Amino acid sequence: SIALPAHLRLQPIYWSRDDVAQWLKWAENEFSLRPIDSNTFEMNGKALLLLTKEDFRYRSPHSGDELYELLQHILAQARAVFDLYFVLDKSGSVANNWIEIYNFVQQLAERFVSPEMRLSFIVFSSQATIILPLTGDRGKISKGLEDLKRVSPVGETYIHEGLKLANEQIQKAGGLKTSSIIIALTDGKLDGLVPSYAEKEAKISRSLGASVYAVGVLDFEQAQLERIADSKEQVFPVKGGFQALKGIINSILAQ
Ligand SMILES: [Mg+2]
Ligand SMILES: [Mg+2]
Repeated sequence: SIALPAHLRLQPIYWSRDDVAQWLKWAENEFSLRPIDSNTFEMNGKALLLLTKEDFRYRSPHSGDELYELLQHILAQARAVFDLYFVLDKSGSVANNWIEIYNFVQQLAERFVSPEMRLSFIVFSSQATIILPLTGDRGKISKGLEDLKRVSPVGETYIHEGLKLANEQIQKAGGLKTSSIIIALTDGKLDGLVPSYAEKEAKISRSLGASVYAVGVLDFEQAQLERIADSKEQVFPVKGGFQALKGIINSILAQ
């Protein structure tokens, strides 16, 4: 699950011949492929995009099709370098404080909407729902915010179901050149065996290379959020949470 090198976080069209060779090495290790010569693709990225899938299969009978499809997924992420997932609590306990949550997500979304950022809105209570599938399209983001404002909080606090939806997206569309951060807004008041499920799911987030941040609403349980987020420093209240994250994002945006 090693991330793509920084040189290779750029669009393939800007890749150098050295980059293409480095890309082939990374894949060999990432996908346990039959090793190939560094001179299998003796060209730059622009040239690589002109090859057909047949050309990939001819140059690498054992890995060509897989390499071609790996490249298609990279091209699909386009300029995305940072995937941001909002896991929002919509349990009964926040029915009278949802606008605060919405405003928080709204401010961050309007702040960093750009070609390099893709957004996903997830809400959770007794069930979890994807309000906005991961997208950097500003129109879809604007519609997703409208849907988010219309949410009526009801139900229990099953945050592990919310974290899963993000993990799922990260597994399918969220690797390669994109860094994934998950922002979970909740009071962290869990019942029964939910605390274990939530920490287990959060560990799967970190195993996918995702950094988990916990923004606490209401009288939030500090201890619980510290076990969900990566660290105590990644757990901060809503007040001043906009300023905090703005920086974390801006720093990651530096690539
Ligand atoms: Mg709750
Ligand atoms: Mg609050």
